[PDB]
Amino acid sequence: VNKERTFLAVKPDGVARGLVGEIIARYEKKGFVLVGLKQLVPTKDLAESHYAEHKERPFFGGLVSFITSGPVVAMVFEGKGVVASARLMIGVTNPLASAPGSIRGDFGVDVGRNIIHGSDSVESANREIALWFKPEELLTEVKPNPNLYE
Amino acid sequence: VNKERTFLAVKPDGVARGLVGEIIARYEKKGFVLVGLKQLVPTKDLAESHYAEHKERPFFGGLVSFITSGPVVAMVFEGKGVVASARLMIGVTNPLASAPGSIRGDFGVDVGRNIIHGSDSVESANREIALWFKPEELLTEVKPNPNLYE
Amino acid sequence: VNKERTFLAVKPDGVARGLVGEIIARYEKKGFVLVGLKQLVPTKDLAESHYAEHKERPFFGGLVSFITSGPVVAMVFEGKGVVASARLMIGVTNPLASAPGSIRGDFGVDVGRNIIHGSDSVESANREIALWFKPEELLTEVKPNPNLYE
Amino acid sequence: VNKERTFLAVKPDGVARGLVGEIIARYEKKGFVLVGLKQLVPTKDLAESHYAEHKERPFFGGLVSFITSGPVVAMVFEGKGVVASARLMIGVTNPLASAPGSIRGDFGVDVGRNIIHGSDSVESANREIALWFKPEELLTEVKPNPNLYE
Amino acid sequence: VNKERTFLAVKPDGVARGLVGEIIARYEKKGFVLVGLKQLVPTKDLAESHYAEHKERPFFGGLVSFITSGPVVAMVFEGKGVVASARLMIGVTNPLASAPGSIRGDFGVDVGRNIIHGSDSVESANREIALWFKPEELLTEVKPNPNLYE
Amino acid sequence: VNKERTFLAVKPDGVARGLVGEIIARYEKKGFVLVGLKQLVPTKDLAESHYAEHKERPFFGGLVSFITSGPVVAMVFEGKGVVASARLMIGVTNPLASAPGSIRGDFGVDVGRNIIHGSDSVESANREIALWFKPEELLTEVKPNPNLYE
Repeated sequence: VNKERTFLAVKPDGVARGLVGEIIARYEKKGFVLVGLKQLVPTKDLAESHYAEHKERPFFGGLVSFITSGPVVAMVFEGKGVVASARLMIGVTNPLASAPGSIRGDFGVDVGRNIIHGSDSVESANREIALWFKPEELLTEVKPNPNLYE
Repeated sequence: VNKERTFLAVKPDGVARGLVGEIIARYEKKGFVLVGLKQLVPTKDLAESHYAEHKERPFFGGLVSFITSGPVVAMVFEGKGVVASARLMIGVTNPLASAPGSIRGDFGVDVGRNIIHGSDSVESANREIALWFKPEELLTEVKPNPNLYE
Repeated sequence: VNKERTFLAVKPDGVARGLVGEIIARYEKKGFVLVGLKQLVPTKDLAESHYAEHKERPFFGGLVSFITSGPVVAMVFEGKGVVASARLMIGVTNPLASAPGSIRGDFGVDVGRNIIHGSDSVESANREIALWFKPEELLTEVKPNPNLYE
Repeated sequence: VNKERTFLAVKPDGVARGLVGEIIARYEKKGFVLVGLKQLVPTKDLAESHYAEHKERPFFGGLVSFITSGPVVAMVFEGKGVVASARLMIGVTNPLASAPGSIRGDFGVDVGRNIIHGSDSVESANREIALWFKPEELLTEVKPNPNLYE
Repeated sequence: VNKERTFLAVKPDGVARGLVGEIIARYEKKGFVLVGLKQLVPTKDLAESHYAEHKERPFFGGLVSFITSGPVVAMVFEGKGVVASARLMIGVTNPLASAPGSIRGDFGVDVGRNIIHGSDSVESANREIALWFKPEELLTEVKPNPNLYE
Repeated sequence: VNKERTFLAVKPDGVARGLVGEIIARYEKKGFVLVGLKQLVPTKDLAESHYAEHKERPFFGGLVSFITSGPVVAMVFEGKGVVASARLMIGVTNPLASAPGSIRGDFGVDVGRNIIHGSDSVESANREIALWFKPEELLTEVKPNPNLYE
């Protein structure tokens, strides 16, 4: 249960705006454990797979183009209720409606330039992690601060 | 649309408590662009005009007295949905009910000493900006970070 | 009214995670005044009294054991609406459901390791303060920033 | 003596990089009092006057061009030893040689894009303030935190 | 050796300026362990004893008066080289000459209102701790983060 | 010249203490560009190669053991004078002697647990980058903020 994992990606706008360290620090302070981490420029295929769920929609081409427009920092965090907790820390789709204190609430203004991606569910988290990372790239032995869990 | 503007004023208590830089930084981090900025001690007339909407109420005299009691930092910010977004960043009238993460939620305790003023609408924003600033004092050419807007 | 007081305790996990200064700073920035402060390792009796309200429940033994497992930083803050305001700053019982910007929302993950204690009411605040502090240990003459209250 | 004043200007690169609030906060935290403040796009004449001391040098044309390339946030701070203290807070001409903790040490990399200007002496501070601000724009009645001066 | 201790006191100006949490956080982040902590209003006798080394000097009366003018937060920190390390974190006697990054460099302007006290040596640290704290008030069992010491 | 690169590694203690995001943010704020990034648990061979320069010394076995004791966040930053600048931001070998404002000055206490590694020269930076990263893992097209370089 405390072994739950989520996939987060600091999108090109977030990387370009120098928000990588600020975003990672928020998750480390919360107590989640960094299990995978690497910077990369996504290829079209990985992009199309990541957004496959929208492949029938019109905006799908825009999503693929943007995520491949520059480097992305992909990461996997582990902890209890991480998937839902990470979404709460990010905010809502529209940054302008995101509450102050959340990532998008503090730094974003446009839905199209919303800084970060967080899996919306455990199953999507599982698919995305396996999509973005090779098993060799993920920590197998995870140990959080002992003052974090009862 | 991304040319929307709002008027913000760091009231005398906020200036006296050394919260000017902290408040400006929150808006700059969000991505809004500083279009006008100056410190001044409001005269009675500008004050009465700013709060004209309350001129029939009893507390109106108290509002005018306080805002003229010391320096005020007036500023104009530009961005998409800035008017509503800036209000969300400020919090609610009563600082004690404002959520942690918002300006009044983080620093205020009294309705009467609530640190900052934000226009409540585009039309009030337009009236206030034209009230507090001469056109010469506002940037005509505004350019935000290109990683902010799609 | 502006003489209202609340009891806060940074529990063993919070002390062990180096969150004492971060927690105090949040309350000082808000404008509340530190009226009592000391680090101690609670004895079983003080613990049982603090959680007396749960003495009939099963988890009561767990509460007493944990709070006595290490040092605790007890403090008393004074200000208008401090009791409710301090609870809002802390968040909800479950850290995972606490909103970003609140103490538990920013730093906690487990109900059992939720970092801090805040009185839930004026009467409980009164009982706890008198329980944890000798009158000699509390400031009698309190003076907040004059820019805080109208 | 505690009435000493200095002129600071957040140059175009600093304004464009969203460092205005961060810079003001550093001076407010230190205890200096904001006496003048306004955003403006310097004209060529004000620029040439500001850098008149270099009018015989080759790089002088570059200085004038850059400072007039965009908005600048000009400010005047008051306090004991403000002139030398503000320079120490800024760092050295070359940002790369500026120590971590100073403005240029924390945020700059190029001598040509060094973020901020601080008067190098009382006499230059006097000339610059009178150059950049009309007397009407400066606070006459200055009152710092009483816990700042003995 | 890693059991070395120092005495720190947040003086009345520091407490009044809301700098208590900020100061404690700096020491916790560094890795030092809080061993004693309490707020108090020093009596004349404790004051005269604390500054006994200056009892023959003229300014001695001023030191005693100020430290007894309001609450003080006394604390004892433990760690390797804590005594010298804590002084380096504080800065020099004159806040204006203290480097940015240090406590006095970041927040002070006057020698007379220099925010904090740090023992200048192990022997003075020993005398001050035994002067300000009863043994019952100090942690006997100290355990720092295991990732701090080799 | 503005294409200079350095290799930084957040060692196991730094990763375990949740300092990864804090360290990256310091470099991003400075203006350096993240060119490579990944978390890994170094193997003995990579370790021995990284510290090959000390292979004749006694402490060499201790260095290899520690760096392989847990995950490490390796990164490559690009910018003008990055190699020397990054060392200045880190501090000196002994954290206790590192000045407040630097990474080791703010967070470390023991030479053996000094949080981070920074190449000491361009040639060592070149050897380390080629040692720790495959060319495919480094950005070829680097573009910093245009407000950073003249």
